[PDB]
Amino acid sequence: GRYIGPVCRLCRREGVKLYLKGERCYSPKCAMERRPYPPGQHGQKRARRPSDYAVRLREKQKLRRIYGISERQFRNLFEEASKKKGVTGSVFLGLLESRLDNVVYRLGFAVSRRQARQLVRHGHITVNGRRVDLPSYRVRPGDEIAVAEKSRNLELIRQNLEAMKGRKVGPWLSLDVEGMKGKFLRLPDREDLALPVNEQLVIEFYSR
Amino acid sequence: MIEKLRNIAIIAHVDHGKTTLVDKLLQQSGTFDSRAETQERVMDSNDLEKERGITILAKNTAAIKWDYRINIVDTPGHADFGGEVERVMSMVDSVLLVVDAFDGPMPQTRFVTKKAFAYGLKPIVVINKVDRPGARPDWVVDQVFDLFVNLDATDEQLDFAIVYASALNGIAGLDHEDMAEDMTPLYQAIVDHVPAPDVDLDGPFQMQISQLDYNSYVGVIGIGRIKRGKVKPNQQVTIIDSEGKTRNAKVGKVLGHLGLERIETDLAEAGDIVAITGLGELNISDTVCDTQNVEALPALSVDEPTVSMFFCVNTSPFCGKEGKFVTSRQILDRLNKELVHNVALRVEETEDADAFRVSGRGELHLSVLIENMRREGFELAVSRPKVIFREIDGRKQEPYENVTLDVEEQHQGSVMQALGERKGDLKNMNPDGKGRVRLDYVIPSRGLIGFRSEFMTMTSGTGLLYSTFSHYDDVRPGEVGQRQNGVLISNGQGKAVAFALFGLQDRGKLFLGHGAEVYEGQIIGIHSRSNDLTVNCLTGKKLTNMRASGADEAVVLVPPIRMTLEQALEFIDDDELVEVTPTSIRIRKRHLTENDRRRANRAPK
Amino acid sequence: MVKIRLARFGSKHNPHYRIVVTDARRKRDGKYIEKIGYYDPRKTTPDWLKVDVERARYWLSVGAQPTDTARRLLRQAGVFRQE
Amino acid sequence: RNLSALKRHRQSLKRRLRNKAKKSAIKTLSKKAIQLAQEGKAEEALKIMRKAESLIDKAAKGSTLHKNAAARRKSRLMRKVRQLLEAAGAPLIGGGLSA
Amino acid sequence: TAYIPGEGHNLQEHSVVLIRGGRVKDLPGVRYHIVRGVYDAAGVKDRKKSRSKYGTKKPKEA
RNA sequence: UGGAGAGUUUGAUCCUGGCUCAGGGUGAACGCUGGCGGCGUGCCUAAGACAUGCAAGUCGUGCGGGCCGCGGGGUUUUACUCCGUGGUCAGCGGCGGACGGGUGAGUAACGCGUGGGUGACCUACCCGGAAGAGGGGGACAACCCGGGGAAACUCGGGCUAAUCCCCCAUGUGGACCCGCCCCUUGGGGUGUGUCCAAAGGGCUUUGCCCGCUUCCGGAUGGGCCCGCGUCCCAUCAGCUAGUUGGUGGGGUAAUGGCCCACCAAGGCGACGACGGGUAGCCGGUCUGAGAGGAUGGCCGGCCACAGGGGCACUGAGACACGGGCCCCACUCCUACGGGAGGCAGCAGUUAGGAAUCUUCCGCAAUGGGCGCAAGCCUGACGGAGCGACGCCGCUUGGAGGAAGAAGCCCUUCGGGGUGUAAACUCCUGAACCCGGGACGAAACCCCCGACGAGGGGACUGACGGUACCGGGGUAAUAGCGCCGGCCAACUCCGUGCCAGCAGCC
Ligand SMILES: Nc1nc2c(ncn2[C@@H]2O[C@H](COP(=O)(O)OP(=O)(O)CP(=O)(O)O)[C@@H](O)[C@H]2O)c(=O)[nH]1
Repeated sequence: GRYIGPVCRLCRREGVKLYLKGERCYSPKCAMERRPYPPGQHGQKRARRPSDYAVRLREKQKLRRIYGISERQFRNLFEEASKKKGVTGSVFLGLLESRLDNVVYRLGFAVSRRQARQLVRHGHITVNGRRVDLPSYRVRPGDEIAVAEKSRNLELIRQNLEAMKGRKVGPWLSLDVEGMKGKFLRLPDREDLALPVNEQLVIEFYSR
Repeated sequence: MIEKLRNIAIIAHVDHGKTTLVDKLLQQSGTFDSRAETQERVMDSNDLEKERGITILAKNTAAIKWDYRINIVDTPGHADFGGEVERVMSMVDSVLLVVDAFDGPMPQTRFVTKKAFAYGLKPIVVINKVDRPGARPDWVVDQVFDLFVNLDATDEQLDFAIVYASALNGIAGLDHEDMAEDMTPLYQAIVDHVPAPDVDLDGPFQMQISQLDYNSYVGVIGIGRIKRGKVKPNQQVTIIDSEGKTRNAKVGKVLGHLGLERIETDLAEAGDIVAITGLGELNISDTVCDTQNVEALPALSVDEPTVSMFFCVNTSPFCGKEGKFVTSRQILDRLNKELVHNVALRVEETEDADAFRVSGRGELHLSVLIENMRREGFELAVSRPKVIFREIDGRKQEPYENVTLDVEEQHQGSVMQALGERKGDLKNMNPDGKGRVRLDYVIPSRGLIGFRSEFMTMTSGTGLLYSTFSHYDDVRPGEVGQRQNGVLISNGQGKAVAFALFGLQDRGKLFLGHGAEVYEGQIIGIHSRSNDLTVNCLTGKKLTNMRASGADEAVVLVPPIRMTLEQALEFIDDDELVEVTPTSIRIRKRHLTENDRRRANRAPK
Repeated sequence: MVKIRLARFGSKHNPHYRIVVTDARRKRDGKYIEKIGYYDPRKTTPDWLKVDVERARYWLSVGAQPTDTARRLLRQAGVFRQE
Repeated sequence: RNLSALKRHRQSLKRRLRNKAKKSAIKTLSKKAIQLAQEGKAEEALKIMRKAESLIDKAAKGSTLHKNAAARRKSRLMRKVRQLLEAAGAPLIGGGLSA
Repeated sequence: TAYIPGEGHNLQEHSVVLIRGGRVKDLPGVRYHIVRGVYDAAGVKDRKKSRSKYGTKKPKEA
């Protein structure tokens, strides 16, 4: 499956807060906090050299990782950006995002990429028209979705749609905490995506 | 429909009219001519005609008519493999003991009826050969009446049944003095005397595929008696011991010699569904039937006979060789393949990767498997799995278990000799007022081998006794044979030379001939004494001339002395693996090279 | 015979058909004397059929015989309204 | 192990019988003809040329002569009637062969 | 000739098994080799890590 | 809109070159794991051999018949014909068996791709036009009789139908010779002569419909031909008698040495000829930044064989998979004389090997063959099963829960580690349960109206009661390779040139 296991263990692994578990691996405890260093039996072992490889692979890697979606598929879309004119670096970055699942989280609805994907498969999705559960299903030229029917009612629905009702999203994500509904605009673009990384690093890494 | 099935078996033995019973009755069963034997049954049944039973169906009337079935063993032996017929008590509702009016019954038959004596199934006496002259029929009836008077039946008594039969199809019967003909009363002496095995007029399918086989197309054959439900998958099924199972295909009953998938099964009869589950695999132990609801079904029931012939690989020098299967791999494939059909066979794993403890039933039983191995193309030695001297400081701590074999005080002095001569300590000879008398001789696995053979030659079949162990000993201090008249071994590979085998020829007997070119370790006759030697010759030397002539001399030489197997195997004692082949049978010592033998002996101390 | 019949295009459980012409010899899918309109009975597209009326006719001209279901499809099309 | 179709065969029997028979026919008579022309019996040679022409086509009818079968047949025929009958002898009943 | 890998073994003349082939420098002519479990030849008993090659299913850690 | 380099031959240096390695791809196998599904997907070796069960028939609007049922007598009954008819079974008479299904042995070739060619052609089941359809005869099966054989089959006699065969009219034509004019290698009109046309059937019937003959024609499908392009070895040099061509000549739908007689003898070759080795060509496909490598099954197209070898008739069309004659090997049967078999078709067997499924349901959809239609035939197809054999999607879980367990790992024993990892709370909610349930299909047919246009009616899906939707509903599988450098990933112990690992170093 889409990986599983002690992941704030990864919090430690890569560093750049893999708080990513969603909340506390996000506040006072998870490499992002606590022994911030690379975990392991030798995590506190003064590192060594970074093969230009260590480099590219590293970036490519945590990158893919923090999104909970197949390495294969990943590379796939990549290609797409590659075989679909336009700095594939960008195009892809975008594609990365535009994924349903990706979005499931992206819009506060979800608090972690994982719970996000989860819900996605589990229903409570409001595709433009009733719904879809493919924590994959891209997000066509910015569409609408949200706490589907019989969903606007689950305790966690609450936790979320509820504690939520506040903050704003990005320049490509339309947050309507109202009738719990999110709507996409257009290709997110470099800038509007915090999440530090680069691109080149990773694509070259691929080059063959 | 199940209240008309009548499946019975026609016990037998060393003689005299196997089937005979099953066959001939055709009248009845068949078109016209010819053959009418075989009969029936089976494949390579020339020299003899045992093993490979099944089944005796045919919708033959008589008329009478029907009963029905007419669908039971039907099984001789001369068993080989000791029991086998066991799969008969798991269906048959009566036995057809076919004795001879010339001498009566044979010890060989003193089992087929015994193993089921504690029944259960009123045997059906059948005196044959009465068509001849010398063969009192009234006297035989009296003798066959004491077979129970001392063992009970109890309702036998009857034991009536009580037939004589006749060559020209009498058969009597009934009994005396010409039946008809004889193809109109025998039927009555069965039906009217045969009941309808308690079958479940309804419920699920309870067919216990006792036996089982396979065909180069007709897949695997079920083979067994239906206990409940029947019968047209699929409609999966269920197996015993394990799940059993997915589903099923068809089912070829026993209409006489097929093959033909029973249009509709139910019970009583001895149907054998197929197709489901592809005959994968087969174990006359489970109890196929409906989908659970619910296990289980009996019985096992019994197969553990005795005997043991260690197996190995002809890792000798002569190459290479028999056909294409001499290594271990090829052999193994055969071993397991036998642990399927065989019911009286017990394959065991020893120490030597090239050794096996083939535990069969009778001394001859193991032969059937060996004889069939050659014709298939696979040379192997016999037995020959020895024991281990432990444990361990030490001197052979094996076990010791003896058992009398009545007796009939006509062997009390013929059996006490061997045992007493082989250390066979008679821990106790439980006697009785009847006439026989048990004799438990704590014998070890070292003094038990081959014993089964000679034993059957002492009491003449009428003598059974097994063992096991009482406590690991140390072998004592004496050798348990070790056989008399040392075995003549060779001194190298080459060929038999008249001038070589001529010299030392009066020093006993010879095996091979000429130019017979054997090798080292291979035996070529027995010594006039107990000592062993390793002569040689080819050479036969020497040629030639001139000069000159003309006289004289022209030594000849006698030939085997050859055989049997069967007549050479039991000849061993220490380590003379009877290397057999799909067209030949040799016998060499565990150590070919002479000087090599001394390495292991090496005696004290 | 020279006929206008269809072929199946799609996959597993999906069969649109090629409204085409060929000689009743080349497998329902064999090459085809020529392509002419397409149609799908499961529906989906609002555009579940395009049976070129003209070609229908022209071809039709000399002997063009059509599957029966063919003929009905084309007439429907409106290549068969004798007005 | 049974299949009606054999019919075919049997027919071949019938048909083939016939057709040959005829083919023979035209062959042989055409020949005979060729001969008359040869000897010089112009007149009769022609008559033949006739019965000929006739049967050739009769063949035409079915599957014995075909396409241009009968064609060459005739062409050959008449050209010959003439050539043969060209030892100075007059196209007597020059019917079958026009002016 | 080919290499008999796998720590422990057996197989006498009359022993099948097989070669997945594999040169094995340090002993010329070993242009191929066997593969534990092939028909006859069993597997590296009492083994633990890396086992597909030197074939041996995983142990129920019991 | 797209090309990354590392190892490796010294005491260290620079170079040529050899070899090693990375990644990419496959109708793979094997090791080890195996939860759902979807779709592509499935002998690439014995192209050996195969039990068995389906794989092509369909028409009484074609024809006589036999057997069967109904109704109806007939005749008193005797009898058993004859009718009407539902039919059944062949026989006969037509139209399909030449695609549809298989595989690639053979094949170095216009066989193939490609582009042209045909004054040397031919296509029945359809549309186009014009003309025709009027007398006479007759067969062999069916049946009965007769006979040989085990069978196979079967030889001799006797009568009968037809859209079968044959003769005679009528030619709009057509064919041929020959004749001419126009052309232009055997294309077009026509003139004198000769030869050839042709079946009915059924009904609301005097005509409505299936159909029939002659010819010009269309769409169509194919045939022969021709350019260029289509693999290695020259330690394969010299190759050639129908062989180079010519006269005429026979065959064929027509060419042509395709087969013949004569006659002249040239004809071929390094712009590689003769030979040998390899081989189904391609459209296309993996590959590579790239020209270029390789490959070319499952689609699709053209090509060849059908156990191997040969042939020919039936014919619009074959030398013909499930057709026929003859030899080789094979295999089976017998009364030994004598007969039957070819699954490189669907499923399926055994042998081979590393190896490759199912002896399924369904003709409801498409599709194809006979049918005036009703419909009949249809392991083409439509699915269906089974295989990690590939490709796509999906899951065994989310979330909060300690300076932080137990425990095992390291430990300079201070501590460090695996680890929020697990335990816990809420949670969601796969598998699995109840209810409903699909397009997929609308045509051929009813009724209207010229049976036509158009129109309204009628009927029918094995995938499935699954798919799907709804409500239900527990939290539910992980592993496999690597860890000296190339390369990313570190420590304890054993171990101590035994054991061993290696692509290289
Ligand atoms: N005259 C005569 N001969 C007989 C009769 N029964 C058997 N035989 C002969 O004796 C021989 C033995 O009979 P058979 O039944 O074949 O032996 P079996 O019992 O089947 C084999 P086994 O004795 O091992 O059980 C046969 O070859 C047969 O010819 C009989 O009733 N009359």
